[PDB]
Amino acid sequence: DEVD
Amino acid sequence: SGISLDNSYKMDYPEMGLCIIINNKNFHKSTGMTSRSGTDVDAANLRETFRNLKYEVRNKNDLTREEIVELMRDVSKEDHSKRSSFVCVLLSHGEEGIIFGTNGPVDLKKITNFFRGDRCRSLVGKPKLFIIQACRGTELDCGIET
Amino acid sequence: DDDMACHKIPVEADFLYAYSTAPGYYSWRNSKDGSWFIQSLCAMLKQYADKLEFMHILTRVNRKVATEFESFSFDATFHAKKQIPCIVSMLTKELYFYHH
Repeated sequence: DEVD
Repeated sequence: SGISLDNSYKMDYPEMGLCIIINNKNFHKSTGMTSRSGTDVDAANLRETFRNLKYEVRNKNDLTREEIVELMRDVSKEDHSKRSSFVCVLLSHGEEGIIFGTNGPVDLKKITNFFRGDRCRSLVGKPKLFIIQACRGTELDCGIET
Repeated sequence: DDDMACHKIPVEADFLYAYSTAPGYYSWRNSKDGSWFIQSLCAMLKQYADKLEFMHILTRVNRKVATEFESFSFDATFHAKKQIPCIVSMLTKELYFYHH
């Protein structure tokens, strides 16, 4: 999980 | 004929319409923006999904801010008279009101303004759908137990 | 009064913006499975596009993202976080992807  | 109702968009034009997918994965090193790993999974899923809905899908990868604006301008100037609708999907970095080209930002209003009723006559009265996968800021939602 | 009002429509009418996240918020992507929102959107379109009006499909997407996803991170700042998408509709009619 990563934010963008 | 009998009694008529006009509650739904006419979706039986000869074509459903275009589905433009802009998939920005790799960004110019000078921007300081990270690679968006997993976005190719999204673009492929969207391509297949809208293909099954009978949209004319166009996938574009790693567009600069200038290329995004030129693409949108050109698409808005096509003749959409035989098309029921228009779909644009944006997959990129973002902030509130902003989507990133590979070399810098584009205001979302600049993109959507090309399709305003007074600027794209062949889409007047037709649904114009913008699907935006991008951050809108830096807040995090901690949730609550249910 | 102006019965000729119906001769014009607003230039901003008939747009729908399906945002992955609420105003002000990060949007979550998974490097293996794709973004939470697009995963959920494609799943609901495949299941319901021959059955439901578009706003009701997007409401199912809202529920799927809100209930089935929670972040996992080694960084406490980014761990155990949630997301709700945001439907912004200027549409003037119901939208079905199928026709009779």
